[PDB]
Amino acid sequence: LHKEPATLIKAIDGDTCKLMYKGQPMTFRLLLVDTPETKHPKKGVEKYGPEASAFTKKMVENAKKIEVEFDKGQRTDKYGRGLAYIYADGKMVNEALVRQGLAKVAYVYKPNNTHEQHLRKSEAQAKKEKLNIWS
Ligand SMILES: Cc1cn([C@H]2C[C@H](OP(=O)(O)O)[C@@H](COP(=O)(O)O)O2)c(=O)[nH]c1=O
Ligand SMILES: [Ca+2]
Repeated sequence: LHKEPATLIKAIDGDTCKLMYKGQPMTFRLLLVDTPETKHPKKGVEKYGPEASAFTKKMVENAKKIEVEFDKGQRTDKYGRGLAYIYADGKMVNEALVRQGLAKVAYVYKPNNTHEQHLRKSEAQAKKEKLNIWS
């Protein structure tokens, strides 16, 4: 996979944000993870939702460098959102959330699963430490 620079425009929630990519603003959704809902009335404001939003926000707003890394399959979902692994100063936001118990590994659609094993390994650690979502 190849990392590419992006510029933070606006953090939305734990797993969705707006970035300036290749000159154009675009919304991104983190690959292989799911942070709790804070919008959509059908899901409601789920537990740890606000926590996940704050974690992501802090991490991306304080970063000197943000990079996007598309996987090997489709790069956007049905809603026109870019699907990527996002790095804040070299640290993957996707993994950071999972390791903290702020997100679950989900939506594993191949072949967009290059980092699946890595994220699962972190999820198991968060689980055995009964962190947040796993408490
Ligand atoms: C992470 C991811 C989400 N999605 C879809 C699945 C869900 O569709 P539905 O809206 O049909 O449930 C939605 C989950 O994202 P949200 O967690 O932002 O809702 O976006 C993909 O299609 N591919 C992906 O890789
Ligand atoms: Ca979500």
